[PDB]
Amino acid sequence: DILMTQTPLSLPVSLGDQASISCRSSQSIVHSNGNTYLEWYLQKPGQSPTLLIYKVSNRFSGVPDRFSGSGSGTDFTLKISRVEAEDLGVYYCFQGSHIPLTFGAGTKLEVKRSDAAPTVSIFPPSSEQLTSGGASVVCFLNNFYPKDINVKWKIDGSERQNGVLNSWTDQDSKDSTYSMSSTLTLTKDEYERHNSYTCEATHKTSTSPIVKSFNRNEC
Amino acid sequence: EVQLEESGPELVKPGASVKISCKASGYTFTDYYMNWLRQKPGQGLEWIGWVYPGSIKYNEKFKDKATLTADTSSSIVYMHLSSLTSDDNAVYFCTRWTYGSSFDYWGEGTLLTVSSAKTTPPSVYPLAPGSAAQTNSMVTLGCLVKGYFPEPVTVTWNSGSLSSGVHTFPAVLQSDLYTLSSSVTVPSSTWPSETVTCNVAHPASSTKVDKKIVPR
Repeated sequence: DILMTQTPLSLPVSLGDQASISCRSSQSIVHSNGNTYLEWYLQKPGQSPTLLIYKVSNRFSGVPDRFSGSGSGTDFTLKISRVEAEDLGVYYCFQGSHIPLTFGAGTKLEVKRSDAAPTVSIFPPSSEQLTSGGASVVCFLNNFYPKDINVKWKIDGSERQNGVLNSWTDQDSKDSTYSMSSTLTLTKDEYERHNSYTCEATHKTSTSPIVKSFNRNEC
Repeated sequence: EVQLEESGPELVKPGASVKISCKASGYTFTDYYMNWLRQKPGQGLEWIGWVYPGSIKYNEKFKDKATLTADTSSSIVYMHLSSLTSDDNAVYFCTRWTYGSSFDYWGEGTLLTVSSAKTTPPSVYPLAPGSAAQTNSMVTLGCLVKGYFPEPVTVTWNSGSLSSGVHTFPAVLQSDLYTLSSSVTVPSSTWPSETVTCNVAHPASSTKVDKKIVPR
């Protein structure tokens, strides 16, 4: 199959400035007829993809002239001369020269903003949950930027990976930050066999992880 | 009005098969191929195959999973997906294509969820700080909404009054059931002096839970 590699996978942009997204194919997508059936689609959350550009550089009807495509052979670019709010979404390049038809993995256009360290909160299990025999320890890592973050749970100083579930918000429309929840779920019995619970967040905004913890035998 | 109208969302049990339709209107049905595409959540589009009368092509990856049929009389095509698993949880799109053109019109997508879960209301657990968080300008509270099915759940705080500082996280699957959390950050002034409650509604079970967040 022709693998379609898009770069970057996430492209922070400021409104009004230009954005370029690259799509490279693992082989030439010049068809035998000499056309290059490289297309770009934009998908907004919850909506069908929309055709932007076909045959490398042609705008589909209704696509404003701020979108242009270029490239040849295996290297293709979609350029947006002036990003507008409505352009935020996921862009996919697509090749229709070869079967199977293949798409790139998508480049999400996101809003750039200043870096923001996460506000990290850790929560011991509620007493209610403990009564049910479960113990979820929750760590919120709120309002950070950029989106790349690594969370690590430590229980009595040892990394714990099983039972961890993370969820990430999309970029906040108000402040362009991201938030994440990380929940470590244990049985009440396992929970009660450990003392210290630590949510550790590594984010570009500090050189050292942000550490929140609590001791079960404290309050 | 060219339109591709797909069938509605499906919740089916593992092992079951589902038949999703894509009805075409406003153009000459036999002038276009219908292509089907999968998009798993948070991932890209994958081509499944096309269906056209006398020409059905599958992506090798889907050859054993999908069967495409076309009913030209009614200008509808179908994708049958068999022996479903949660790996098949996806939105499926149809789109049309013809020579010299591209995927210009698309169906709205059909979401498939494969689960053996029964409708289960959420357990809602208040998340109050362990009380070293009793010092900053802002306090963050949360509600853990655990063990529900199906989606969605709606979370509000103080019945929508607290709109600012709220983060409701996408649900994740944890033993066939969804878990979601929501956080709200409020001024230390306002909690615990004022009540804060997360209001969780789960329409599928007609259940609402209003959990007051009280200090531990």
